[PDB]
Amino acid sequence: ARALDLLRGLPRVSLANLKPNPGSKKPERRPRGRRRGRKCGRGHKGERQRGTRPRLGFEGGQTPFYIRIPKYGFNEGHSFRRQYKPLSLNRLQYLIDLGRVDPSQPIDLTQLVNGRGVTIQPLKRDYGVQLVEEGADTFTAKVNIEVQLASELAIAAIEKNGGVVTTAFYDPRSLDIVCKPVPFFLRGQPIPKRMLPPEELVPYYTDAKNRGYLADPAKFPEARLELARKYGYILPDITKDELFKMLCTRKDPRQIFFGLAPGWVVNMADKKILKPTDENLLKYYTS
Amino acid sequence: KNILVRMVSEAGTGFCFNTKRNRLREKLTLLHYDPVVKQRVLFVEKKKIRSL
Amino acid sequence: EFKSIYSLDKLYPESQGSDTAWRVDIPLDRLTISYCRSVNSKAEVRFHLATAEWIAEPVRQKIAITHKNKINRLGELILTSESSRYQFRNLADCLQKIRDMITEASQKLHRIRIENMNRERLRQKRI
Amino acid sequence: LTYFSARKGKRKTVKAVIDRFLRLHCGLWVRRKAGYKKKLWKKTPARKKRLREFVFCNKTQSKLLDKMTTSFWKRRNWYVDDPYQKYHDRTNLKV
Amino acid sequence: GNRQMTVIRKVEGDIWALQKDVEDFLSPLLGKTPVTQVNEVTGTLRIKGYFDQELKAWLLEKGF
Amino acid sequence: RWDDSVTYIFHQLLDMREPVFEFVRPPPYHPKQKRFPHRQPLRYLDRYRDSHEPTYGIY
RNA sequence: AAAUUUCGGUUGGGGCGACCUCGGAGCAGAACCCAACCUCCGAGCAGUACAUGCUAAGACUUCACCAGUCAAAGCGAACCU
RNA sequence: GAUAGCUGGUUGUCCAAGAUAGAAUCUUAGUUCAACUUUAAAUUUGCCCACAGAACCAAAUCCCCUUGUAAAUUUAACUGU
Ligand SMILES: [Mg+2]
Ligand SMILES: [Mg+2]
Ligand SMILES: [Mg+2]
Ligand SMILES: [Mg+2]
Ligand SMILES: [Mg+2]
Ligand SMILES: [Mg+2]
Ligand SMILES: [Mg+2]
Ligand SMILES: [Mg+2]
Ligand SMILES: [Mg+2]
Ligand SMILES: [Mg+2]
Ligand SMILES: [Mg+2]
Repeated sequence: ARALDLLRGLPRVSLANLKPNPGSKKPERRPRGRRRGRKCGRGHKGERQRGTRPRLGFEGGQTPFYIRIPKYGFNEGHSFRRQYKPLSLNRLQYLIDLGRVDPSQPIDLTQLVNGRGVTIQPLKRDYGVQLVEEGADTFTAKVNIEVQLASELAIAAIEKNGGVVTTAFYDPRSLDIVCKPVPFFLRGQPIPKRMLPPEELVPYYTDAKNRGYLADPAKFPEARLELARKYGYILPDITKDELFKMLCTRKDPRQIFFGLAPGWVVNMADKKILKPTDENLLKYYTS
Repeated sequence: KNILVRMVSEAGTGFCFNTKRNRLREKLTLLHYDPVVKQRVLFVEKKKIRSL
Repeated sequence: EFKSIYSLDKLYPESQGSDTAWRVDIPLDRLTISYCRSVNSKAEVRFHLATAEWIAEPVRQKIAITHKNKINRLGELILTSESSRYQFRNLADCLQKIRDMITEASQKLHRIRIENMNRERLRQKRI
Repeated sequence: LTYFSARKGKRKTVKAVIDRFLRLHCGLWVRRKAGYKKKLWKKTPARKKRLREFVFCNKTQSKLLDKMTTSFWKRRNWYVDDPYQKYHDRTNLKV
Repeated sequence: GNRQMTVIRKVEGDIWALQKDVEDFLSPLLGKTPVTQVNEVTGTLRIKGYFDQELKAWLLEKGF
Repeated sequence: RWDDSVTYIFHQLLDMREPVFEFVRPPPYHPKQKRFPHRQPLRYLDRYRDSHEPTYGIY
């Protein structure tokens, strides 16, 4: 290009030819001059010139505006209201198309964190990821998806495409461990066991409508047929396909990692795993 | 001169409203429209909490 | 491979089948599906009412008598419903409307009444 | 106001504002009209209905409330079921 | 809060030709000429007004 | 006024899809959406949505 | 008897006398507007229902804010000064 | 290095824009809002406007097309009055 053609000439670019972008380094404005003096941009007599005004929000003494308004339980239990990062079907399709988050394996939270599709944070009262019914149309993935929340519309949209929707619950510590398993393994501790949800999520996860891991497995086809009759589209028999055993994995409870089991100790250096012997330890972990 | 009493609702518990009444007259038992049942019901005053 | 404490096999020892959890009106192939955005999607549905083999004769007669404005020139009950951004919800609403129509078949106006009464009264004109 | 704390050396939020207001990602502050729970017998039905409704804040008031808060309160709010979920984002606007 | 423009941050080669092409392509959309601001240093380009989808479709049709 | 004989005539001795009308009313006013309604209620934002359903950008 | 505190504001200099909230008449005469140690008249209420119920397009707004005022419709009964 | 609505001062050159209706305040020697003024930007109408329109108990004023013009609304800032 012309850049190198022009650089061919002129002397070498030493440390004496450096110059910041014109318009970035704003010149300093010090109070030492005729225009910037006398009063030093402070005003006439008073606290303004003396720099000793009242606190913020003060209005001379009257009831400030931020006090005249009564109280209300707006952000009362805001420090405990569960929150989940939205996950759009269009986002999932884009991820599958760009390569990351391959549909050949279960769409666990670890896979999504690795592909970096919905960057969540263990902190900030976050206990998993929710689902959104944005990309209802033009969606064709066919893969077992695992999301905490899910609606009937998107559930059916995913099922008719040959998928398997499921829901789980990740405890705070379990969610933090699933978010960043590398530092967890590097810390040097055994894989804990995720506890059960509270009384508020027990009835939500113990139902076949939202596809829960604590409901009767025989009610799944009933809800599937119900959603099909509601939104049409004949149910494609997943039993007569190629990837059946792969999608049959449901991830038993008290199992944080889809592959590993609680109690085992992973070691980065020297790729090996220790067995949690001792009858007491096994009884306390997995009975 | 006009005490402010609260009117108790017979049917559809959980709904009341206050009214004015002179200090020298029998208790009030006027009708009122309820939001739960969406019909008129005879109310009964009870417990005064004002004196003006 | 791994079996936790509260595994599905232990929570419900009755339905322990591994493959049993994925086993099993208004035919879709008979009905027509077509979309046409007009910002809210529109789910269009149409089907010949006379040849509706999946509907009883009295039900078909009632649907043709009552819902007459939706009948097409060729004898098709055209119905549309657009009230959302997605087409799946529109299709579900159309199916629910069809079901409601079938059920009710298997079972403002005062001014028009006054007008008809006045017309009948004025009709008096015999030799 | 406390521009700089004494332990960590950062700003501090006035809990009075957090308790008397509600933050929204769209950039507006929701509040409640005072007198909505005192002397309701002498108020006409229209006044009671107008007092039981939420109200927004002005530009100067919103800026003051923002200054009285930190960036932590500006975070999103993906609650599982909140009535103000369809208000954090503002759509359809042209200056 | 008022101004809103697109930014083609990635540009390599003659920027004047791309600017002229974009101007000729956007002239029938608003009649007037789009107020452009090319930057030879940083291969960027600003166009007053929202033209993200239209510019994306044009670039996809051109084949880049 | 409208009647079944009209449809019969249309489909018999006319051979053309008859038209249908509904008498649509003009849309609401809705002035310019202000940035700071100040004294307007929470329903102000409801007058400029399309439509109620939960819309999310990208995540 | 010990321990902390205060002694509010206007006053054609300060005390004294009087006042501290709100509505109307002239100043302010014909959209709004403006001053009271300028001259006056009044009020911290008064009489019947209890649909004086639940909702909600658009506006006025005491010169700011907090606070106040009118309202097509929608559901429910009709055949306030 | 206390505080202090209070006295005093607050350092080189040059260019441009640059004067406020009022309210609250244990308040009128101090503070906030409003209003005036400054910077960057998106929008189109800003002022004198002509027939007319605007009350029972004089100079006047409001809206106001063509017409002179190029000024006005908003957004985000923040000191100064
Ligand atoms: Mg200096
Ligand atoms: Mg005070
Ligand atoms: Mg004095
Ligand atoms: Mg005002
Ligand atoms: Mg009416
Ligand atoms: Mg000092
Ligand atoms: Mg003082
Ligand atoms: Mg001196
Ligand atoms: Mg010096
Ligand atoms: Mg000058
Ligand atoms: Mg006081």
